[PDB]
Amino acid sequence: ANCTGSFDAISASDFVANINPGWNLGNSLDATPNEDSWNNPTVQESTFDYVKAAGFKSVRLPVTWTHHFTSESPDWTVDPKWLQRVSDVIDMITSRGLYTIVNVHHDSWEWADVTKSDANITQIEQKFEKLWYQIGTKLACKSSMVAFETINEPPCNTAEDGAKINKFNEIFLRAINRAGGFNAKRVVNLVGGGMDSVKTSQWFKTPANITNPWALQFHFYSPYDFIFSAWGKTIWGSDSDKSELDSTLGLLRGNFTDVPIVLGEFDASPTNTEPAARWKYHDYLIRSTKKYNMSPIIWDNGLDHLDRSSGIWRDPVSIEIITNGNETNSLPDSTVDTSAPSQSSSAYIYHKVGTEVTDQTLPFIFNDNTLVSIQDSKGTTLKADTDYTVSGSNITFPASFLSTYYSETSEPGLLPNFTLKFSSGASPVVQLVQWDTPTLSKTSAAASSISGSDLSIPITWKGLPKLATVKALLNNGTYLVDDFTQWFGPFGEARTTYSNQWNWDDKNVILTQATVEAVVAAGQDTVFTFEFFPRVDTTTNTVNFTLTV
Ligand SMILES: *[C@@H]1O[C@H](CO)[C@@H](O[C@@H]2O[C@H](CO)[C@@H](O[C@@H]3O[C@H](CO[C@H]4O[C@H](CO[C@H]5O[C@H](CO)[C@@H](O)[C@H](O)[C@@H]5O)[C@@H](O)[C@H](O[C@H]5O[C@H](CO)[C@@H](O)[C@H](O)[C@@H]5O)[C@@H]4O)[C@@H](O)[C@H](O)[C@@H]3O)[C@H](O)[C@H]2NC(C)=O)[C@H](O)[C@H]1NC(C)=O
Ligand SMILES: *[C@@H]1O[C@H](CO)[C@@H](O[C@@H]2O[C@H](CO)[C@@H](O[C@@H]3O[C@H](CO)[C@@H](O)[C@H](O[C@H]4O[C@H](CO)[C@@H](O)[C@H](O)[C@@H]4O[C@H]4O[C@H](CO)[C@@H](O)[C@H](O)[C@@H]4O)[C@@H]3O)[C@H](O)[C@H]2NC(C)=O)[C@H](O)[C@H]1NC(C)=O
Ligand SMILES: *[C@@H]1O[C@H](CO)[C@@H](O[C@@H]2O[C@H](CO)[C@@H](O[C@@H]3O[C@H](CO)[C@@H](O)[C@H](O[C@H]4O[C@H](CO)[C@@H](O)[C@H](O)[C@@H]4O)[C@@H]3O)[C@H](O)[C@H]2NC(C)=O)[C@H](O)[C@H]1NC(C)=O
Ligand SMILES: OC[C@H]1O[C@@H](O[C@H]2[C@H](O)[C@@H](O)[C@H](O)O[C@@H]2CO[C@H]2OC[C@@H](O)[C@H](O)[C@H]2O)[C@H](O)[C@@H](O)[C@@H]1O
Ligand SMILES: *[C@@H]1O[C@H](CO)[C@@H](O)[C@H](O)[C@H]1NC(C)=O
Ligand SMILES: *[C@@H]1O[C@H](CO)[C@@H](O)[C@H](O)[C@H]1NC(C)=O
Ligand SMILES: *[C@@H]1O[C@H](CO)[C@@H](O)[C@H](O)[C@H]1NC(C)=O
Ligand SMILES: *[C@H]1O[C@H](CO)[C@@H](O)[C@H](O)[C@@H]1O
Repeated sequence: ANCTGSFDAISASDFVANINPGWNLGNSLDATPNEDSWNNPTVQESTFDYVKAAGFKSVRLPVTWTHHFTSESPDWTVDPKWLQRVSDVIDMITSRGLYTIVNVHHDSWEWADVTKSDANITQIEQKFEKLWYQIGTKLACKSSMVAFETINEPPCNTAEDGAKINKFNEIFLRAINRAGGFNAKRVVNLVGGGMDSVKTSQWFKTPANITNPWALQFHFYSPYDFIFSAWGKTIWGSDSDKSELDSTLGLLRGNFTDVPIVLGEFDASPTNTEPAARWKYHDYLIRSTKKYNMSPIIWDNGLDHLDRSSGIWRDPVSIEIITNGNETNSLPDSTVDTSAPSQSSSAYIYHKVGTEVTDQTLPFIFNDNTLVSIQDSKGTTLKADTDYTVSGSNITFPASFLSTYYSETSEPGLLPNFTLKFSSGASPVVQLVQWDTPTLSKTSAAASSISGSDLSIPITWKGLPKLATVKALLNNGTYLVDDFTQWFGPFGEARTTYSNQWNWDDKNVILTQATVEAVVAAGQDTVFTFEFFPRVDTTTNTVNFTLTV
């Protein structure tokens, strides 16, 4: 490829500086087999208007090439129509002033997996170089506002596998420069094993005689328990929570001191996380990435944050924290003690159906900001010191005010929410929820009979239509899975993990098929306790389902 225009070379130091913060076009060009094969529609350019409008400077563009080869060995030719769509998407992003990073995505485990026992590594190395040569040529003439990323979370388990990770970086660089254009001065992102901080710290080595301006990219989905909703962990924000996060990011930067560091994916998704812990986590992540000179990019698979169809951010409180990292935000407080028998969150006004309406006190972490005003989701501004009262970290709400939203007999569900405008930082939102214990359409079932697939139990949600976690106990008292949760406190013992074991939708609570075969295998009746928010205790806001055997 030959390029007719000019190219403003940018340094890796400057590139990462100007991309902060970023957002992912998730489950789009990375979907399999086609871009709308998963949860997302055909990509539309308006989406990038929203990303710009919400304050992001850059867009990371994951692309799965696995299903877009028109020839096999040797040529391994990629469809020109796909290369054209990828090229056009990059144009939509840059032409709205957003920086771009494009990659080879789920090819990482679909065919580029070197840890698999039968992996033809010579055929992998060829197919990778054939691929980046074709990507390189088509994008060879793109402005410096486009960067190339080697490969997404590449499987890696050994020091021996890590050298194969570094080789992926070399094959990639030799292909992109042989493709010509502006690529010899294009910014690139090299990767380590699994894009894990430690695997990269343990095994990553910089390619010898490298000439492209380059930065390092890693992903952060830690701590596993809170981020993935495992073992009943529904709280984050303790001093140990903070030290462990700061420790993970600090040992990476300590290994790679003068290297620009891109945090390519991160997400405490509003789908599964409790809001106050979620907002505390993103605040301390942005705070951490700034301390270690790292530019973050949030993962958004289309459902976690931006609704592309409306321009509405589902979690606008988060978005403001990442897009204005130079401000101190005051956040609602929440339980962070792993041994507490009750859990609270200042992101909610909870009221139980059939109880008297009482005053509600929500502790906030003001962080030297002052409260300016409060606004409900119906447009009325609340009257200070009559409709709500501040005392230090407490923000107290009169029963007479709250009765103007719910009663002892009013319907259960989500009520309006309060948006609290502070002197600086993001403006957190408190959600009023009228809640009762949900009821299920079934209370027991023969594991044998319900076998086949996942077990859907229709549920009457009452309040928050989210499932918090599930307890799993055999009849003789042994835990169904993961014995080690016995050290996880009143809300963690015998609890199971989101998606793997339990799930939910609009009309059901879901036990995955794998859970049932753990009950069938255990061979004794198992009590599953579905738990919901608020977790006022381990028993009130719960409902039992038993699998007989
Ligand atoms: C969903 O189902 C739940 C279980 O089916 C049900 O919870 C049960 O509720 C009843 C009624 O209140 C409780 O009965 C009360 O129990 C106490 C003594 O309880 C303590 O000891 C029992 C018995 O332990 C012995 O047997 C087990 C056999 O599995 C052996 O391991 C053990 O070594 C003993 O020999 C024990 O089950 C209890 O343990 C529960 O609570 C502890 C402490 O929090 C947890 O660590 C543990 O996970 C477990 O949940 C308990 O320590 C007695 O004094 C009272 O008079 C009364 O009889 C049951 O204890 C309780 N059972 C369980 C397994 O929780 C829920 O009510 C129901 N929920 C809904 C919404 O319907
Ligand atoms: C405070 O209270 C207010 C209520 O007054 C809350 O505001 C509502 O928030 C929700 C979530 O942000 C929002 O619902 C979306 O509104 C749009 C209608 O204008 C729709 O575009 C959208 O549907 C998509 O999103 C759903 C939930 O996110 C998906 O379940 C659904 O399938 C839709 O997704 C389709 O399209 C996407 C495109 O990417 C694709 O991935 C999917 O496959 C699918 O095809 C929602 O209905 C409400 O509109 C908001 N209401 C108002 C008045 O603005 C606010 O969130 C509260 N704050 C809290 C709780 O913190
Ligand atoms: C560059 O990165 C590498 C890789 O991340 C990093 O080396 C790692 O350092 C950490 C600590 O900095 C080591 O973790 C220790 O591991 C052993 C077990 O192997 C334990 O003895 C230690 O635990 C102590 O403290 C714990 C706190 O929870 C307690 O559990 C315990 O009681 C102990 O007192 C500790 O966790 C880790 O093993 C190494 N990894 C390797 C492969 O060497 C290195 O420090 C980084 N360098 C720089 C300059 O940043
Ligand atoms: O729900 C729509 C599709 O979701 C797919 O899961 C996506 C998630 O939405 C995304 O947030 C997450 O980061 O990636 C997965 C993609 O799944 C793949 O992840 C990497 C590999 O290790 C996994 O084996 C692989 O499955 C889901 O895969 C689809 O089934 C849904 O249509
Ligand atoms: C591995 O791939 C190479 C290159 O495509 C091919 O020539 C070779 O036959 C394959 N080897 C095995 C053992 O499958
Ligand atoms: C905050 O609220 C708690 C419980 O409502 C109370 O014990 C504490 O003294 C309050 N602090 C104030 C009002 O400054
Ligand atoms: C409970 O039953 C399981 C079934 O496999 C068995 O392995 C376990 O040892 C039993 N333990 C107790 C304490 O009854
Ligand atoms: C948070 O506050 C609630 C009251 O709203 C308590 O029930 C809980 O124990 C925690 O202190």
